[PDB]
Amino acid sequence: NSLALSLTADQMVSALLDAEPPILYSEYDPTPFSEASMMGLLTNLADRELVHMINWAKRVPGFVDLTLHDQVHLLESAWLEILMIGLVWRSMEHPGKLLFAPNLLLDRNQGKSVEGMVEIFDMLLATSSRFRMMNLQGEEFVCLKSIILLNSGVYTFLHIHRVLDKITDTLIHLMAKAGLTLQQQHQRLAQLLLILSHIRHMSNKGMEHLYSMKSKNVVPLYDLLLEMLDAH
Amino acid sequence: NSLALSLTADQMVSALLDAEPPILYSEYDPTRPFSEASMMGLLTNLADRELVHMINWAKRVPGFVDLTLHDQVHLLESAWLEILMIGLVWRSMEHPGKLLFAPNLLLDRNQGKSVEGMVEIFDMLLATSSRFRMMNLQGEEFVCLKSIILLNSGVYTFLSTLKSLEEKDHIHRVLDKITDTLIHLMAKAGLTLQQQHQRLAQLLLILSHIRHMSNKGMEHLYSMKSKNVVPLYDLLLEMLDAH
Amino acid sequence: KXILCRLLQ
Amino acid sequence: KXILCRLLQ
Ligand SMILES: C[C@]12CC[C@@H]3c4ccc(O)cc4CC[C@H]3[C@@H]1CC[C@@H]2O
Ligand SMILES: C[C@]12CC[C@@H]3c4ccc(O)cc4CC[C@H]3[C@@H]1CC[C@@H]2O
Repeated sequence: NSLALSLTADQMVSALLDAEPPILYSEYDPTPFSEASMMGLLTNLADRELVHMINWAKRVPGFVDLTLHDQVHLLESAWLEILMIGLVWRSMEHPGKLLFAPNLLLDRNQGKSVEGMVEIFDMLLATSSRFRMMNLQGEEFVCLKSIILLNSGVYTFLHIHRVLDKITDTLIHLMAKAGLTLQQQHQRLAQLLLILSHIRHMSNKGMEHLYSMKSKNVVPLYDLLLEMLDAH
Repeated sequence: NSLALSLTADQMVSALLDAEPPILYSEYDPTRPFSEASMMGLLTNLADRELVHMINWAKRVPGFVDLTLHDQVHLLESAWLEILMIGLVWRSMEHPGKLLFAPNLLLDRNQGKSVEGMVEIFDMLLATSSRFRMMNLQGEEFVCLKSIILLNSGVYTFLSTLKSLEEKDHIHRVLDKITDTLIHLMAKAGLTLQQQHQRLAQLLLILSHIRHMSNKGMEHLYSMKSKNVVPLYDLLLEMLDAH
Repeated sequence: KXILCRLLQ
Repeated sequence: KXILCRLLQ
């Protein structure tokens, strides 16, 4: 089976760092936010990012080995978790702020601009503080994003596990090479995986938020964004 | 600080096995028509009772009581359903295709169709159950998982005083301690170092799925509460209002 | 308006 | 509707 199962931890990391999508800039500059202008800004950015995301998924070892149907199902199920972790990751060096784009750094308050938005902002920020605190590494980050893509919809399914194990192997390798003890390795591996179920949770609230914003007719009906939204 | 941080893997396991809540029996009437309103009353009645025992169990999980009353409330409001669910999947392990809500209440996928949007959730629960069976999850492992849920679920959703920082700090120390315990169980079972990491990962990954099932279940419960098919159980309603 | 803290307190 | 299966194509 899969060629991904015969990569060395270092090859694996290399593949993942390679597949990284570009960091998009917001295609408008706020400069007073408004519920409709804010949702159009964030939503505009997300829609674009989804195109690059699809390209990225095709480069994660073992992903393309799945059927078109399973591939579709995996992305529909994790697109937001993936947008979110990408967000928290680049927001690491910006205490109390969310760096949606190099040219769009918002903070908790501007989150008040939209209904039921601040809570989600706070959760994201908490995740970002946690990663900062843990001194998450880029090599670790791309392993986490891949575990999310592959692990999110697998039991909502009704090879993947082999690839997940491989990725766990890689994370331990990174941790070992960094000098952590066997105990510190397991603990950190657990701490990172645990943060994942929180990102899952933020994703669920996010879906509900995005869906309500649609009802309120505040969000521009982007084709791909909506399809992903309806998937659930 | 906390006495929980000076327990040995074996004392830790002992503590959790000791804290285990009693397995309740459903208190219903079998001679009543299966209907959206009767089913919801059955599951919802059971859940409400289990929450009282759940609160007792939490007080016995090492490190829990060291938290402020406010943090204790938060954690439980944020994990009560994941906990009811993991408990469900656990005692449903030895019952392929069925969910053992109670020793006298074993339902299957099809009796789930009895309620709107319920079957999907049943399938997820059953899927999880199958996964645990497949993995041959142990009771010692099970209690370590349930505790990780109680402590990990709402920690990234606290607030922001100096006090809260010490709290989150404390929680993470207990979580690490519990990870130590899982590995210890796995090593003693004879798994290699690699098998240990992989399993630890597999189990923790299942937790995010349980979190997901929890979110759907909340939405479902809340909707059923709009259709007016949920009895006014004081505790359950409170825990459901948390979100 | 307070069931959980009672049982907890 | 369907856009995803094509992009992955
Ligand atoms: C989906 C939402 C708009 C798009 C936001 C976004 C957009 C781009 C991105 O890279 C990350 C995130 C995280 C939070 C998302 C929001 C959660 C609520 C809102 O509806
Ligand atoms: C909350 C629900 C009723 C109570 C159910 C229960 C009740 C007791 C228990 O030990 C586990 C579960 C799992 C699924 C729960 C259901 C999910 C949807 C439904 O509204």
